[PDB]
Amino acid sequence: SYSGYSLNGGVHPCLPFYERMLQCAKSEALPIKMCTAQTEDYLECHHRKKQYALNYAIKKELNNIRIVALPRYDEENDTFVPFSQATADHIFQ
Amino acid sequence: AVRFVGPLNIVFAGVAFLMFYENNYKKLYLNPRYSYTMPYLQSAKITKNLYEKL
Amino acid sequence: QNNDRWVYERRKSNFIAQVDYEYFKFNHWRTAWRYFRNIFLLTAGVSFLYNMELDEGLGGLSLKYKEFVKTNPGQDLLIGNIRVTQRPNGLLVAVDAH
Amino acid sequence: KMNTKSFEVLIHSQYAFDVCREQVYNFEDCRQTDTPLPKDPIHCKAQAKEVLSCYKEAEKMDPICLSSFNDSRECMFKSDGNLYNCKTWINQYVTCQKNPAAFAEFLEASTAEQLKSKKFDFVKNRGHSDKYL
Amino acid sequence: IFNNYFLYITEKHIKILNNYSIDYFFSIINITLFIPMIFLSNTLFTFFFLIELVSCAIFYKFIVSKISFKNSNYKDNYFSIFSKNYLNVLFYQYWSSFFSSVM
Amino acid sequence: VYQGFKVLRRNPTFYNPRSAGMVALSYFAYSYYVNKYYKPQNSNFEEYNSSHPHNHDEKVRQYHEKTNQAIRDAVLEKRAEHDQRLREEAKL
Amino acid sequence: GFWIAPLFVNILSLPLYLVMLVYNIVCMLLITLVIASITLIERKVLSLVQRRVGPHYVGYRGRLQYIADALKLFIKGIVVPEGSNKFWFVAIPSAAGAICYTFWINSMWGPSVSIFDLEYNLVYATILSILFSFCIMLTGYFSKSKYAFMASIRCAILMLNIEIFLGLLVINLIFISESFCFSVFVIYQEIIWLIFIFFGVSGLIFITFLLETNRAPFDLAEAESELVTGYSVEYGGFYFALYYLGEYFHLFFFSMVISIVLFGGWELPNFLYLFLLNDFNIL
Amino acid sequence: LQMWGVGKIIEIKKFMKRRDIELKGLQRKAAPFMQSMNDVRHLALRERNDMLYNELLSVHGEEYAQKMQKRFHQTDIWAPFRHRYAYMYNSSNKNVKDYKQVTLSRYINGFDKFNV
Amino acid sequence: FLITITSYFSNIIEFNSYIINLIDFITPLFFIENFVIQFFILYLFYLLIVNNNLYYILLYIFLEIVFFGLFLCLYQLELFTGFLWVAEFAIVFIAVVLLFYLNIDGLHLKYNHNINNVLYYTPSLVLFLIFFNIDYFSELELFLPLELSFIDIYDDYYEGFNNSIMNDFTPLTLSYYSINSAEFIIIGLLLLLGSVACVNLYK
Amino acid sequence: MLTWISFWSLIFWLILIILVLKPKNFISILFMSELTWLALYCLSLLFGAIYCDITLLSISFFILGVAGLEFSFGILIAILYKNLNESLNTDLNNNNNNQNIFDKNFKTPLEKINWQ
Amino acid sequence: FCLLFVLADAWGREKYAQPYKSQILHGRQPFGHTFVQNYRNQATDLGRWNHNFACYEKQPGCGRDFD
Amino acid sequence: MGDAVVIHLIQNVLIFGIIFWLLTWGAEYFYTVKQQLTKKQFYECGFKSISELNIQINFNFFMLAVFLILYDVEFTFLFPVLFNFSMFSTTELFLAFFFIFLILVSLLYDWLNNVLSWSAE
Ligand SMILES: CCCCCCCCCCCCCCCCCC(=O)OC[C@H](COP(=O)([O-])OCC[N+](C)(C)C)OC(=O)CCCCCCCCCCCCCCCCC
Ligand SMILES: CCCCCCCCCCCCCCCCCC(=O)OC[C@H](COP(=O)([O-])OCC[N+](C)(C)C)OC(=O)CCCCCCCCCCCCCCCCC
Ligand SMILES: CCCCCCCCCCCCCCCCCC(=O)OC[C@H](COP(=O)([O-])OCC[N+](C)(C)C)OC(=O)CCCCCCCCCCCCCCCCC
Ligand SMILES: CCCCCCCCCCCCCCCCCC(=O)OC[C@H](COP(=O)([O-])OCC[N+](C)(C)C)OC(=O)CCCCCCCCCCCCCCCCC
Ligand SMILES: CCCCCCCCCCCCCCCCCC(=O)OC[C@H](COP(=O)([O-])OCC[N+](C)(C)C)OC(=O)CCCCCCCCCCCCCCCCC
Ligand SMILES: CCCCCCCCCCCCCCCCCC(=O)OC[C@H](COP(=O)([O-])OCC[N+](C)(C)C)OC(=O)CCCCCCCCCCCCCCCCC
Ligand SMILES: CCCCCCCCCCCCCCCCCC(=O)OC[C@H](COP(=O)([O-])OCC[N+](C)(C)C)OC(=O)CCCCCCCCCCCCCCCCC
Ligand SMILES: CCCCCCCCCCCCCCCCCC(=O)OC[C@H](COP(=O)(O)OCCN)OC(=O)CCCCCCCCCCCCCCCCC
Ligand SMILES: CCCCCCCCCCCCCCCCCC(=O)OC[C@H](COP(=O)(O)OCCN)OC(=O)CCCCCCCCCCCCCCCCC
Ligand SMILES: CCCCCCCCCCCCCCCC(=O)OC[C@H](COP(=O)(O)O)OC(=O)CCCCCCCCCCCCCCC
Repeated sequence: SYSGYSLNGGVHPCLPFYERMLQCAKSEALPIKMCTAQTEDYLECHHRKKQYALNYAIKKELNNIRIVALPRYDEENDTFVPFSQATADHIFQ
Repeated sequence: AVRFVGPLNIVFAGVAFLMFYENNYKKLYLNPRYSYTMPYLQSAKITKNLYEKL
Repeated sequence: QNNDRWVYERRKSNFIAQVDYEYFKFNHWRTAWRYFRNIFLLTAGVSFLYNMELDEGLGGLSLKYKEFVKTNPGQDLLIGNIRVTQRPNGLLVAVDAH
Repeated sequence: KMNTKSFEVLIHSQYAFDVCREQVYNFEDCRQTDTPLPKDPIHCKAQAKEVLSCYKEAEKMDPICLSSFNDSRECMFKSDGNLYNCKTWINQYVTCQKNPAAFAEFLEASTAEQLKSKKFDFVKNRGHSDKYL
Repeated sequence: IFNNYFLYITEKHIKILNNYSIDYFFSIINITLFIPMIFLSNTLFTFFFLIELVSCAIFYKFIVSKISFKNSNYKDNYFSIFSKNYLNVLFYQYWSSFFSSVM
Repeated sequence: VYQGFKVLRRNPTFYNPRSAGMVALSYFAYSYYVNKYYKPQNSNFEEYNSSHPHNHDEKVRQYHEKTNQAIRDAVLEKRAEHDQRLREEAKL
Repeated sequence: GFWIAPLFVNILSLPLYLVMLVYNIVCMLLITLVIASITLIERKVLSLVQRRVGPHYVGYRGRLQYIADALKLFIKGIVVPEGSNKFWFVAIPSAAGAICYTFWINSMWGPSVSIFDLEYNLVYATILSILFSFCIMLTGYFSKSKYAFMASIRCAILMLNIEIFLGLLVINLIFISESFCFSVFVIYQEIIWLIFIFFGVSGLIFITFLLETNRAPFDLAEAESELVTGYSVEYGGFYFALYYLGEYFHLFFFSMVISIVLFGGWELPNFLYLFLLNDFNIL
Repeated sequence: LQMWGVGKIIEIKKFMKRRDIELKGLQRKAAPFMQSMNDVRHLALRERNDMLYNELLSVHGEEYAQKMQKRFHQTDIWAPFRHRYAYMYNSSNKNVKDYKQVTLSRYINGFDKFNV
Repeated sequence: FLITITSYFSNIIEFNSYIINLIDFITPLFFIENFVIQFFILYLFYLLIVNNNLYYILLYIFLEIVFFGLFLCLYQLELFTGFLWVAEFAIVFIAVVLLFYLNIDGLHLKYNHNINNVLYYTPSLVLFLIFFNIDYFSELELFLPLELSFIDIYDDYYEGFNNSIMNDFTPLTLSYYSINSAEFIIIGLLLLLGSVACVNLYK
Repeated sequence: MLTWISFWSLIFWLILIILVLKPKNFISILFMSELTWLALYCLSLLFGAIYCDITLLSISFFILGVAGLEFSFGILIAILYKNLNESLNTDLNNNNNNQNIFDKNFKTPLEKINWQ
Repeated sequence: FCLLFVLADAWGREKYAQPYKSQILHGRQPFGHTFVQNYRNQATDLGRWNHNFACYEKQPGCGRDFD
Repeated sequence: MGDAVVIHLIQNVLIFGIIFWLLTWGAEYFYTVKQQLTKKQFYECGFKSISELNIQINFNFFMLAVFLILYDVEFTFLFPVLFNFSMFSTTELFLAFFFIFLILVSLLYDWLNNVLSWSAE
């Protein structure tokens, strides 16, 4: 069964989606066709297929030559500065 | 020149040396180095701040 | 005795002793080393060399643009039929010059 | 974000919780949810930034507080982050921070034993029924 | 209901002749008590555990099968007769249970 | 290892080095085959969400997605209209 | 230097591993000396019980008796029986020695004074004891002496009993501490030693201690009257020295375990002034 | 003796719990600021990843990139992606280090950074 | 420079777009520890295949248990590693005693595995390996840079100070005594009935 | 080289193949069955960690108990082999010729087939 | 005998205040337990959940803050 | 449970045993071993052993191991409730007592049938 607990006794991360899916299934007269959104959200939170597809696409893009240098992160101001600009915290300096 | 080891062995030694040197170089000069990972190369000073390069 | 019948009728041939001149050469281990180095080269060495060359090129382009901005900021760097341009968010991208 | 270490952040927060109370309340209200699962930080980013700015403002201390802050830091170093064991020193730091003018008389009314170097060794002095929690 | 009817017939047969021990019918009692609970299973997990318990009970029943009878054959008093039926039953039941359980 | 030599005399490296090498080579080849060819084929992520998918499975998946979206939109619109009509009739 | 530094990244760390090895060697040598002193103490205590002087002339007043016996065990020559398996005959004592010299890792000498940050100390102790019993059984089997094999079977029976006995003791103990770490017991034992709760089963605790230590009345594996010597009837020299060292290591460390889990560990007996003590101090 | 000792142990446990109440209060006082810092860092990393994903995927099309990034129909629930969920140490990590650091830091000085 | 060399006839972007597929195909992605663990598991399987001595079979089963525990430790399930080891070392001990009782000398059946290996097992295994993969989309480590993953750094301090647990048995108790208590009781009854069956089999 | 999910999914059936492949000696089959149960134990723990499923994590002790009970039954059957006069090597319990065995040879318990 | 004694004592502990009644009859379990146990439980009907304090509205002293 | 320090300590323990190996080898210099007929034969209290490698024992106490296999798991099932007994409720208390009672009844049945003692075979 779906206990709904985490691995430290907390709450399973899928519990909101599972509750929504069960509520929709109970309420709808045609749960299979009318709860597609909730069921897909639950299945996504469970399997993470879409994130794996995104990671696969990102790996292919990284293999392709399009990115040279990402902007540095100024943590003091919580901003992003272009890699071209020189900063004290910069690795190369 | 004359070599007791074969050309393939020479190629293996060269590529292995390149792998070793490139790995160490990227770990030593292209790293934030906020964590003490290479002893005797990063400083062992006492840091008074969250981020201090070692 | 029928349980041990096989051993009774087994025909065992006396050993012939010969001097082994290539025992210490470890030819089987030499063959293992040859196979290992061939596979290692063909896959890992080629992949590492190509990836290292790509990384060196990307780092060189980054440093070249970093130096180029000082001389003239805002101009895209053209090198090797490639255009290196900085997006407004600050992300350098290399695209086809043409 | 702060360039400050964890235990020092805890010590500073023990006082800052009373100066930026409205910001803390705003952040808590923003992050409130109907389930124990955490809320997305993207919604509470603004309140978090406000809280952090107020914390930056509060982290400043008078020089007279330096001795109390240092002894609290030593206590929190010798004990691996146990706030309860070091609350007395943290409480002294909070008192010095709040109305530092009276901390002069606080220190003046000090005994010979109190006017001594404070060394902490919890292995040698475990305490009384310390659960470490 | 079916278990009750079969138990009734078995009682009549036992009154006719007794070649079955009390442990045999204690195992039957356990099987009858625990086997109908399977249809109340709401999850495959509980179904697996219930069927495992029932399988243990059936293995108990097979273990308590009578082996040696007091027949009218007086020719094997001083000779060894080998019968492998008991081991075959136990072996096959045990390994079938193992395969089914793991799968 | 106390008495390391006496302990490692018989089996320094392997008992059947040839078979150990065959095991290693088979494991390497099978991992290569799976990861590079077989699992990617089953995952079918090469043309995922492509605007012009050339794969029948991807086309079917996109058809399912668009059809479900259309069904949800139509039913939501119809339910909104039905609720509005009921509310209007209530105050009469 | 810029282009030479990468070559030494992995070369400058080997001295650190050497230092770690040196520290481990020092700890193992010190614990070996402790066990040797324990053997001398055992001889002297038995001498007191039997009203005799005991070791008195190996070193002035018998101060170096353990050193002498260790050196003699090193010196003694060893021969493997022809019928016995040469590989296993030496492999088993080597594994036993490795396990016995690994025993000391699962020891605490303070609130967190342990070489490693281990939590499942009781699990480690059980596993190490099972491994040592494995080694004893294999020793008895591969030394084809019938007496040694019977000693191995006796060791198996002792292990069977120890499983349930020590498991039940640990089950009762964890019910209070709620952890397998030795430290968590002392915090509860500060006021009263945990042995007071178990005072009724004090006899069973004594039985458990003796059974785990393989001391009388539980010296069945090494019974020298029922069997010639026991599992070591065909082992001499340092091969037998290793088994003796392992037995004494187990004795010492299980004595430590009992002291920590039931007798306050490193807490003084404050229960002797319980009536006069105050539970709070409010100014 | 058994009954009295069990009672005494329960007394000790309840005293520990009494002090745990105050420890929890102090931890609550310190919680909001550390949570804010952690959230800001988490959002900074998310922004970097979003920029990288947009740059990499926008070549095929803005709609394609949006479809790839979108994961949930209903966004009222936050479900971070994880390859696995931590179990040991109350879903925490004891050794936030490399294996080499974990081995060496127990014997060699300089690896620990003295968080005070 | 590769860019300079390519610029004479094409662009580095095009050259990479053409060669990167082959580079990825020939790129080996793995960690040394994972490779070692998996190889030793498979090698122990091979040793089990080729060894008929019961004592060595038991030794290799024990080593397989050790390597399973090592994998669990690497995956950070240390508590389950310890429980597995304590539960199974006793089983191995009892197995050694059983081997002493039956087949003490260690002499085994004279069996030739080559005949069946070439007749049925090698081709059947080849077909099964060719057509068997249940892993749908799981990705290896090193598939993407570790710097892209960020969730593991997230910490929930509110839940942390609201959490009072101190042991790693909380899921186990919530399962055996709260949720799966039905199966817990079924296991208890099963063990009792199994003890009865064992006694009857002894009789 | 292989993801843990695929590795464990494959090695479970590989262990079953080994169990079937090895010569049928009851003790060896019992050891292989124990190994199969432990493979299921590891696989269940892996999936429980992946999916944050306390039920999958808790399946560990259920598997341990079932394996223990089956091992007890196997020990009893192996001991019962003696009283039933059956070789542990089951292949020797029948007269069918087997090329896999070097020295399988059975004769009728007689001394002379022809008397006259 | 000990079980009967403790059960009788537990049923007699109803005289004491709510926090000191027998835990056999009254449940006191962590927030992870209580939330899942009483999420949609109309029998208890505790109400909404306080996220940052990990308790329901109707539980005594759910949100206890300083000052 | 530890970390890689445990494996490194295993390696260190092996290196330590190499020290005893060196001492044992060095000790070889202070004695000579002559070859004699019975010097490398099995010891049987001063007489030749009739049988070697056929040393089968009688495992007539196998029921104890059989029951140990079950009771180890039964005891292992009790650990989580003992660890988290501060969280006990009516259901958990009832289940723990139920399980302990089952263990006691199984032990009582074993005692009644007298399978906890040595038998003729
Ligand atoms: C024992 C201590 C170490 C154990 C752990 C070691 C690390 C983990 C295991 C790694 C695999 C090691 C296997 C070596 C076995 C060698 C056996 C042998 O000598 O066989 C010779 C045999 C026999 O030698 P031969 O044929 O010359 O002599 C025999 C002659 N006849 C046939 C006539 C009898 O050669 C072969 O035919 C088969 C060779 C197979 C070699 C396989 C090498 C490994 C393949 C995988 C490489 C993957 C590389 C990935 C790189 C990634 C980037 C870093
Ligand atoms: C911690 C304890 C330390 C002390 C331990 C004791 C040390 C001293 C004894 C050690 C050896 C044991 C005694 C051997 C006596 C017999 C000598 C003999 O016949 O030869 C021995 C062995 C012979 O092996 P073999 O081929 O005969 O093995 C088969 C054995 N039988 C016949 C039983 C089946 O010599 C060698 O194998 C040497 C060549 C191969 C060495 C191993 C290569 C692969 C693993 C290492 C890889 C290293 C890195 C390079 C690879 C690529 C890396 C990226
Ligand atoms: C923190 C942990 C602390 C504990 C660590 C303890 C580790 C101690 C290690 C000591 C050194 C041991 C030698 C290691 C070096 C390699 C040895 C080697 O050459 O291997 C070849 C041999 C195996 O190959 P082989 O050469 O004997 O024969 C091959 C098989 N045939 C011939 C049939 C083809 O390895 C061993 O067997 C070594 C065993 C050493 C003793 C280990 C005892 C452990 C406890 C019992 C386990 C269960 C046994 C059950 C079955 C009954 C017994 C068989
Ligand atoms: C792990 C090691 C063991 C730990 C055990 C836990 C501690 C228990 C301490 C003792 C508590 C009392 C238990 C019951 C004793 C009953 C004695 C008895 O039978 O008396 C009548 C006996 C004999 O009377 P009897 O009637 O029983 O038998 C005699 C029979 N007739 C009458 C026919 C002659 O009289 C005595 O002599 C009793 C002397 C008792 C002295 C006990 C001293 C024990 C000292 C060692 C204890 C361990 C100390 C550890 C310290 C650790 C510090 C860190
Ligand atoms: C018959 C002969 C009998 C011989 C009996 C000897 C018994 C065994 C004694 C072992 C313990 C000896 C301890 C000596 C002091 C060691 C100090 C040390 O290592 O520094 C740690 C210190 C720890 O300092 P650290 O932790 O601050 O190091 C990190 C430093 N930063 C951060 C800058 C990187 O390590 C170092 O100094 C670094 C270099 C280490 C180089 C390797 C040292 C090996 C020492 C081997 C000693 C062997 C003695 C043999 C004697 C033989 C006599 C015949
Ligand atoms: C020269 C030839 C070399 C040939 C190859 C060498 C083969 C060596 C085989 C044995 C060692 C294997 C090491 C790799 C696996 C490491 C697993 C791991 O990650 O654990 C650390 C992990 C550490 O994980 P962690 O929880 O600290 O998390 C680490 C966090 N990050 C990822 C950020 C670094 O261990 C644990 O978590 C729990 C502690 C486990 C302690 C186990 C103790 C017993 C070990 C007995 C080994 C006996 C081996 C010899 C005898 C048997 C035959 C092999
Ligand atoms: C960190 C602290 C470290 C402390 C370490 C302390 C340990 C010290 C160990 C000392 C060992 C001494 C061994 C002496 C061996 C020679 C004597 C002998 O055995 O005689 C029998 C045989 C000779 O027998 P024989 O035929 O001459 O007979 C002698 C008897 N009489 C006198 C009557 C004739 O040994 C030999 O074969 C001698 C020649 C070969 C050996 C030569 C010396 C080699 C030294 C190797 C040192 C290796 C060091 C490794 C270091 C790293 C370890 C990891
Ligand atoms: C200039 C800039 C740098 C350019 C790149 C340089 C890269 C490094 C060098 C790569 C080449 C290394 C040499 C490879 C030799 C291969 C020889 C061979 O395959 O012959 C079979 C070989 C011989 O058998 P043996 O047992 O040794 O007996 C001797 C019999 N004459 O048998 C063996 O020993 C075993 C052979 C194993 C073969 C494994 C094949 C793996 C193929 C993987 C896919 C590769 C596809 C091509 C990728 C190209 C990408 C650019
Ligand atoms: C502590 C808490 C509680 C837990 C306690 C845990 C107790 C664990 C008990 C372990 C017992 C170990 C001793 C017994 C087994 C010894 C190994 C063995 O028997 O091997 C059998 C099998 C291979 O056998 P075979 O193919 O015949 O060749 C033998 C080569 N060793 O073996 C195999 O399948 C694989 C064997 C691999 C051997 C690897 C040797 C590596 C040597 C490294 C030397 C140092 C350098 C290390 C470098 C590391 C770099 C990362
Ligand atoms: C766990 C280790 C520590 C021991 C903890 C448990 C202690 C249990 C005994 C507590 C005191 C009981 C006092 C009874 C007084 C009384 O009625 O006394 C009535 C009579 C008095 O007889 P006398 O005239 O000889 O004094 O005694 C009895 O009836 C004896 C009752 C049995 C006592 C045996 C010891 C306890 C064994 C465990 C309990 C099960 C007993 C079953 C008996 C059939």
